[PDB]
Amino acid sequence: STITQFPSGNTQYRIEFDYLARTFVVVTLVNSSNPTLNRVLEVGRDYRFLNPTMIEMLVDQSGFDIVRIHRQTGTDLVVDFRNGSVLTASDLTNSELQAIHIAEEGRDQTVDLAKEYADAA
Amino acid sequence: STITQFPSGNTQYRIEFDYLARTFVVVTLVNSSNPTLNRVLEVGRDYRFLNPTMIEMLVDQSGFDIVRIHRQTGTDLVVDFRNGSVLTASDLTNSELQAIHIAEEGRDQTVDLAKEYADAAGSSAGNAKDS
Amino acid sequence: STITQFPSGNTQYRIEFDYLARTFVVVTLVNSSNPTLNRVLEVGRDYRFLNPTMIEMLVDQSGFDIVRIHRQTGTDLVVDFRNGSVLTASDLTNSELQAIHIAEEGRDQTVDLAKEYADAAGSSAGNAKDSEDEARRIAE
Amino acid sequence: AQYIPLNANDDLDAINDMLAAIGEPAVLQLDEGNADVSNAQRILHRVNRQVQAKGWNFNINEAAVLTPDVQDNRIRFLPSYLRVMTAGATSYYSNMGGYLYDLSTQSTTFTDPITVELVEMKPFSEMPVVFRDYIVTKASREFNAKFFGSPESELYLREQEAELYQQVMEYEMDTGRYNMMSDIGRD
Amino acid sequence: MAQYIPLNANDDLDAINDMLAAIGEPAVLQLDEGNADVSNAQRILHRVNRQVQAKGWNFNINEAAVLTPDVQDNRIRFLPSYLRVMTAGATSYYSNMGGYLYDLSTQSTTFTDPITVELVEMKPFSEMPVVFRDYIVTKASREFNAKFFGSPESELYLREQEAELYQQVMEYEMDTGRYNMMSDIGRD
Repeated sequence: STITQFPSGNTQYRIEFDYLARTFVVVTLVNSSNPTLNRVLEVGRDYRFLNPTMIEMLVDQSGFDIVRIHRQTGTDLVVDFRNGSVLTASDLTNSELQAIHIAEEGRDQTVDLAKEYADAA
Repeated sequence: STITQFPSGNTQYRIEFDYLARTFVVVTLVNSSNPTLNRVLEVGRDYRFLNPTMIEMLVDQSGFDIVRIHRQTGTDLVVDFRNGSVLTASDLTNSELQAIHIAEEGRDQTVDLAKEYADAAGSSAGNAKDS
Repeated sequence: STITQFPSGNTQYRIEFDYLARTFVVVTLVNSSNPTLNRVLEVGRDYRFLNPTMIEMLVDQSGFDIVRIHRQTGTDLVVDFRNGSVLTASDLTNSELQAIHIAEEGRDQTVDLAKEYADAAGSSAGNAKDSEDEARRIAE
Repeated sequence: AQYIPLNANDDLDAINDMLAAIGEPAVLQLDEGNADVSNAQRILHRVNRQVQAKGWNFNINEAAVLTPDVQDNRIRFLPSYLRVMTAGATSYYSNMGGYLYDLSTQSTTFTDPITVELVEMKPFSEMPVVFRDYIVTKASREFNAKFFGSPESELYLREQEAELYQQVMEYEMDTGRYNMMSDIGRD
Repeated sequence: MAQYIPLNANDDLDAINDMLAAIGEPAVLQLDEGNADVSNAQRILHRVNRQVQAKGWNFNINEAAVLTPDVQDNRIRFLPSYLRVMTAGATSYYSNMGGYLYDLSTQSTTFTDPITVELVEMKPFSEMPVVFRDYIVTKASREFNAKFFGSPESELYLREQEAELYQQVMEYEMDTGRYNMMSDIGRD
């Protein structure tokens, strides 16, 4: 889907969903006991990209147990059309995928999180 | 709209919204008194399509009173683009209409689903607490 | 980001989002105490444009506290493709922009109502879970 | 006689003037065209934006009120802003994640409206004539230089540009008076 | 809109397409990774941005900043987003040794209390002021033309462009700070 949870105490993690740009991935540490203890990491200082599918942590995990990764699609254009250039299929594919992703996330994400909390309770 | 309610005990019903494929439409019957059962029908064995705007039942029971029909659009590219082919207006139209339909779908069902999920979690916490 | 509110009692206001046409902008007066007396303003007789990003008011703002501006894109298509014509960039651009905009306000609307139920359900579940589990397990 | 024109626009004529540098004829509309029509517009827009952001007597607005939001107290950073400063003191303002940042207090939480001086942007077709001619010549020089190197089309545009620059100067100097003897009086 | 500003623009794509303009070729329309030109251009642009941004200006120098050590041991990390570390009004001896803060005066890497220094950090390319963006783009175009495709007439113009932009950056800098010299003076 567009949200995943993993146990803490590891060095590497996996990205399974699909994305269009590398700035659309968000990582967050989860404290089960108190939601207010949640903190959001930031790229370069806490993690780095080894390959298009795998990251590695660089900070310690002491008072946390769950790692959460979701997706946040941007708003600016990815494909721009101009007269006199070469047009292929991938352009038309991405132009529609960008529009689809936003609606999909906006419909699914919160309901999925509610599912997770409900069956965890 | 995108959600419809109909009283049980009728032979024919009609749909009020457009769609891109017959698989998208979903039909189920609901018990108001007992929310548990609320089972879903199945194509072919239980219902069929004579007219694209008409739905006709095959099997029916008497323990249920209301029937619900709502739209559910998929999240896959209906149209496929390949090199060395032709471009048609219908493809360009449908590619745009897909996300548009998804929008007012989510706009409707999200807030309703949140309700039962939230109070189900709350009730779970409550019965766990008292016992 | 498509919904904004400002304090009442001024004459000039700013627009801070993109739009495809001048009929997609809505201005209304808001009363916080009693949300049953709200009124909707119309162009020409209540307000006038000055430049593409700023407007002017012309009525008396008495009895109101907040002025709200939001975007509402239509659903009818803009460009009609036909067999035999010539492909141009502007048609593709407009067709893409319309869908992107619509998805934007859809998400912005839905998240607002979703969040308050989501976080409350989660917090209650977690609190009850940990309290009961640790307490009863230590007791036994 | 005269030259009463047909269907005159202030953008198509500029594009045609830019095209005339190479020596090609004029087009009738911008909806369809080859790469050149789609190559000139980028340069024209960039030059317009660059020139407009230098500060002139009809641009700088000393008094202007910015109002914070009501739900979450912050101020947005629209893409039409060009310069943010203060009238008679030092200022520390910058953009951080599409919001207004004050380096002095290291925060992004304003509470009351602020007054600053800023410069906004205008469409091409409402600037004074001399500025439009100067911008067109400046764009034409680059367009000739980057795509088609001719030694005769050059060596003239520079001479014209110097005169246009001068003319812009004396036009600017006449809007204001700037008398130094003011604010002095005593027996 | 074609008149005022195009809607929902992408700055990095525009910068790349402008850089390929100096060669004499049309746009790319995607900013993909398979193409050869994009990979070469991006590294040069990033390097030029890092070099230019690290010269010190009035909107980068944060005079008052607080750093704190961790708990287990007594050390302070040296993040890769730091560009300059100095003390406000005195001499300083700070450097990096094994990803930690080193003080040459005391010859140790063991701080016990939070300290205050000034430093300059990095910012994304898209949030700099306009004149800086134009200056950076012109500079980067110069290397890209010089190293991969030698053209004799695209040059000899970027030099004048660079000088004209540098001047404008200078008087932009001189306006943010008034810099009065007759302050702190007064008596009968």
